[PDB]
Amino acid sequence: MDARDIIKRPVVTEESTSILDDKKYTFEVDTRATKTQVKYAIEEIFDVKVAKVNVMNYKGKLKRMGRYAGYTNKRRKAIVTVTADSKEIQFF
Amino acid sequence: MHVKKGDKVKVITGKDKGKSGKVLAAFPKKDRVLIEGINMVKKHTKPSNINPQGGILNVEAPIHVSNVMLIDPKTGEPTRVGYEVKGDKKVRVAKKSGE
Amino acid sequence: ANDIRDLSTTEIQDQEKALKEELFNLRFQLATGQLENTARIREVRKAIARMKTIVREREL
Amino acid sequence: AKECVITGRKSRSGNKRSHAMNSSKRTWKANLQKVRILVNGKPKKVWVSARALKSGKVER
RNA sequence: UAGGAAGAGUAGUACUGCCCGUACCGCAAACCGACACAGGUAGAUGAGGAGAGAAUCCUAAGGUGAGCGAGAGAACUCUCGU
RNA sequence: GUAUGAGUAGCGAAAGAAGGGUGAGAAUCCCUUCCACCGAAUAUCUAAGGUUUCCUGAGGAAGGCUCGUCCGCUCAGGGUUAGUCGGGACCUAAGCCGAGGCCGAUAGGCGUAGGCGAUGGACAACAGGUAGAGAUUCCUGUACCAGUGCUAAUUGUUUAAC
RNA sequence: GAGCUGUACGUAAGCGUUGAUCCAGAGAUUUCCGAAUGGGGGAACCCACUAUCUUUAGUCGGAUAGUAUCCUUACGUGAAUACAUAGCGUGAGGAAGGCAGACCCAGGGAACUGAAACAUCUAAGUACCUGGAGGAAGAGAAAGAAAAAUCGAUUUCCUGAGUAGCGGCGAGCGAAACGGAAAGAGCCCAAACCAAGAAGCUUGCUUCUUGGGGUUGUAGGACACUCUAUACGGAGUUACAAAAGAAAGUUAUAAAUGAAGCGGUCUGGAAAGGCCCGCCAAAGACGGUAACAGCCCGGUAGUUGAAAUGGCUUUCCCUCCAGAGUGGAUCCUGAGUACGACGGAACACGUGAAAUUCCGUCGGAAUCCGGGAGGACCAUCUCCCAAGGCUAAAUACUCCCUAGUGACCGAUAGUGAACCAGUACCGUGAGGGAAAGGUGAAAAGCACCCCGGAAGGGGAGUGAAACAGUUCCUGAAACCGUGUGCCUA
Ligand SMILES: [Mg+2]
Ligand SMILES: [Mg+2]
Ligand SMILES: [Mg+2]
Ligand SMILES: [Mg+2]
Ligand SMILES: [Mg+2]
Ligand SMILES: [Mg+2]
Ligand SMILES: [Mg+2]
Ligand SMILES: [Mg+2]
Ligand SMILES: [Mg+2]
Ligand SMILES: [Mg+2]
Ligand SMILES: [Mg+2]
Ligand SMILES: [Mg+2]
Ligand SMILES: [Mg+2]
Ligand SMILES: [Mg+2]
Ligand SMILES: [Mg+2]
Ligand SMILES: [Mg+2]
Ligand SMILES: [Mg+2]
Ligand SMILES: [Mg+2]
Ligand SMILES: [Mg+2]
Ligand SMILES: [Mg+2]
Ligand SMILES: [Mg+2]
Ligand SMILES: [Mg+2]
Ligand SMILES: [Mg+2]
Ligand SMILES: [Mg+2]
Ligand SMILES: [Mg+2]
Ligand SMILES: [Mg+2]
Ligand SMILES: [Mg+2]
Ligand SMILES: [Mg+2]
Ligand SMILES: [Mg+2]
Ligand SMILES: [Mg+2]
Ligand SMILES: [Mg+2]
Ligand SMILES: [Mg+2]
Ligand SMILES: [Mg+2]
Ligand SMILES: [Mg+2]
Ligand SMILES: [Mg+2]
Ligand SMILES: [Mg+2]
Ligand SMILES: [Mg+2]
Ligand SMILES: [Mg+2]
Ligand SMILES: [Mg+2]
Ligand SMILES: [Mg+2]
Ligand SMILES: [Mg+2]
Ligand SMILES: [Mg+2]
Ligand SMILES: [Mg+2]
Ligand SMILES: [Mg+2]
Ligand SMILES: [Mg+2]
Ligand SMILES: [Mg+2]
Ligand SMILES: [Mg+2]
Ligand SMILES: [Mg+2]
Ligand SMILES: [Mg+2]
Ligand SMILES: [Mg+2]
Ligand SMILES: [Mg+2]
Ligand SMILES: [Mg+2]
Ligand SMILES: [Mg+2]
Ligand SMILES: [Mg+2]
Ligand SMILES: [Mg+2]
Ligand SMILES: [Mg+2]
Ligand SMILES: [Mg+2]
Repeated sequence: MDARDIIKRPVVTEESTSILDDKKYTFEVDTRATKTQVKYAIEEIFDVKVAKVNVMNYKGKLKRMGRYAGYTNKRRKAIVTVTADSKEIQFF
Repeated sequence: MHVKKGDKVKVITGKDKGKSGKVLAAFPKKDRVLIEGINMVKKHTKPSNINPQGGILNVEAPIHVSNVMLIDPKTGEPTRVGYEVKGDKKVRVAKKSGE
Repeated sequence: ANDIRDLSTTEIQDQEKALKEELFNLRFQLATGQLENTARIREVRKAIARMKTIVREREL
Repeated sequence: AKECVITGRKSRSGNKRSHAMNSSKRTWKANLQKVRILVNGKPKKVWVSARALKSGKVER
């Protein structure tokens, strides 16, 4: 389902960059995409060969700015590891 | 607003009454006009990226539109303004039969 | 907007696909931190919306 | 549903006076009997009051 | 058994396997008691000496020194010992 | 809103001491040594419940019955990885809903087929590593369960393998 | 017609006279839940089946469309059971839910309270629950009102009148007609009779359908004849039959134009104020602008304007149409109903001398030489034709939109809520439910120096004012302090 709309954006942080050399790439995906839609979307976009996908769901944190208490957005994070014989992704 | 950016202006009332200047900006959302050399203020600004030395800054402040009359382009007097259809667009015509 | 209506309703979808790739690249660069012209995102989104609306009007 | 299918008699409400006129609520019910008649084109068991069977009907 | 039947298992290889929970407290300062409250909270494991024992005293692995103090050592009140 | 009682009652079971450090400031924060308490628990897991309280870098107005350089407090960034663990795509108990149906001023009550519903039944993974935060999930080594295609022989074809 | 990317400062990056932002009409898109409708469910979640297409070497995956239940109606199948019915399947129409805490019609229906106690009575057919609607609803074209004479459908208002009456004749309840007004409007069926079909063949008949006729009380109609008209004329989607299409005008939803003082001078931080002079006015409404403005600004009176969509009014188009007289021999004019007994209710009317209307249960007429009513009932007279249906206006209310008004409030007032209010907080839940407005004309919101870790101060500066410094106009009393004139062991 229009692969570019179920892969949102890369996750850039120390935790992600540390594993980035293990051929593991961290992405933001839709809250409805499944483990296999993500795999086929990645293979369609970046032209790689995916080996595994792991997903996890994050709640929304509770912030405030004085009298205005609300919730941050809801996240679904996917770690994609590619096979040994496949070109990498940049992020940079 | 009867005054737009780039026009010439004679101030009518206020502490700076009786002088002239050129409009530098207009704020139609709140009926304000900024005219060069009129209503100067002294801002006590801390040093920052803009104006690294800080210090007192001497800059203009907006004034109300009603305190402003548009000077007659040909003769040089403040005048009320009227609209006429010249060609296919509305132009501004003074009360001395001008533009 | 009127530059679209003379296209033969088949290259318009090619334009939509190219725009989608460009938009994905723009979000990618913004998330990484290499995007300086952030004003292009809104423009690309509105162009996609324009093309989709014209196509839908084409079929009534 | 407990009503005659020909006329439409059903239960109604009223008072139950006594000597000394102490009022109290009660109800009057129709003399509905369950009989078999041709309702539309077929035989069927329905509620029919004894007054609708007084003269002229299908069965019972 | 009734039924379905021209494909079937065998061996070797490579590949496929979805959604939800997963942090932290959990005899507790994070749960139920308005409180950083001497109360209440299901289950699994639960060592050594002496011992019948999960009693009792002292300890192991492990965990704690309790979110007001110091100094005097009166009456009286409370908990203890002759 | 502000007094009096009044700088009064209280500060919620318990053993701490000294030497270094940090800092504007230390009985109260960090480190070391000695001492002491629990030990069928005041130890280790794990359900319910809570819902970010978890980790890191800064902070000291308010909260903490004192102090605070500290914190379950304030600010900003992070952190939860499953074919095999617990639950669905498996099953049913009490109970609940219930096409037609029976009953009833209206509203509705009861109930058959059928279906939901664990606190129970069935079902394939183990041992180590992980110096900021996850581990039967990630990584290493060795496995198992269901299925699919590709090769190579075998067999069977409507008295009919399977 | 020159700025714009909301509140919201801000930085960043951009777009605009090739006409952006903005305003109005018409379109397109419209995740998930919710009647929720493919099955399930603890709300926004889980799991599918059937066809087509799609990617992979294949499993795995994706897109599109359909799939709830009931009522009505067609077609096909089809049990005990032989024909057949029930049941089953497919197709086509309709419903379901909400709410404006208002108004109104129906089903069911209290108690506290008053009677100085209480039971008949009152409160009261009120509160409330349920159903059905409509922009209004209900009622409505005499089986009427009334009396020496007449009126001519209904509804609402003023009087009648706190009258006549009802009433443990207690507390209390309490009409209607005439009279005066607002508004006005009348119609369609059933039955005799005629024409066609099929059927029970109750068998030379009847009995259903269709069309025509005809609807009234001086009785009318069917039936017979004298007349005319088959569009000459008439009517219509608000009743009287029903569905569309154009032209014109007006109006509602954006807007355009629009007169006359920079007049002089004084105080002032600033003039709209004081004094001395001018002008406009179909415009001296309102608001803003550095203090009080007809002549500074948005505007006001007046005159204009609508591409698009909706409302309204005419006209065309379209559609549909028989109405008079005379005899009335013979036939028709709403049946298990009208009434009556028993038990209740509604009528102002509590069973009473109780007429009138309605419900439950029994009995049960006449039908034009007929029937009802005129407050028991009989006779005479007068008025009127029930047991079928429809109908605008005058009337009630306001969740809303536009334009205004007030001897209405002014932050403990006025809505609970002038501010992120049905929020925070409280409760398992239904539910209860706050506090909180004001710097300044303009942020010009205190550069710089000094004490301090900071907060906070003292200068300096801005400002008319800083004793206006972010609860910031004014700043009372309680309450807490510092200094001192007189007195006090
Ligand atoms: Mg998971
Ligand atoms: Mg009563
Ligand atoms: Mg623990
Ligand atoms: Mg507590
Ligand atoms: Mg404590
Ligand atoms: Mg405790
Ligand atoms: Mg022993
Ligand atoms: Mg022991
Ligand atoms: Mg130890
Ligand atoms: Mg201590
Ligand atoms: Mg005392
Ligand atoms: Mg004490
Ligand atoms: Mg303590
Ligand atoms: Mg120490
Ligand atoms: Mg011990
Ligand atoms: Mg013990
Ligand atoms: Mg939990
Ligand atoms: Mg809690
Ligand atoms: Mg927190
Ligand atoms: Mg911590
Ligand atoms: Mg502190
Ligand atoms: Mg403290
Ligand atoms: Mg914290
Ligand atoms: Mg594994
Ligand atoms: Mg599992
Ligand atoms: Mg399981
Ligand atoms: Mg049912
Ligand atoms: Mg049931
Ligand atoms: Mg069952
Ligand atoms: Mg189950
Ligand atoms: Mg279980
Ligand atoms: Mg298992
Ligand atoms: Mg941990
Ligand atoms: Mg492990
Ligand atoms: Mg409805
Ligand atoms: Mg009583
Ligand atoms: Mg009583
Ligand atoms: Mg209702
Ligand atoms: Mg009506
Ligand atoms: Mg009454
Ligand atoms: Mg003017
Ligand atoms: Mg003057
Ligand atoms: Mg003033
Ligand atoms: Mg009676
Ligand atoms: Mg009766
Ligand atoms: Mg009579
Ligand atoms: Mg009378
Ligand atoms: Mg009489
Ligand atoms: Mg009616
Ligand atoms: Mg006030
Ligand atoms: Mg108030
Ligand atoms: Mg709560
Ligand atoms: Mg102000
Ligand atoms: Mg300071
Ligand atoms: Mg003052
Ligand atoms: Mg003021
Ligand atoms: Mg005072």
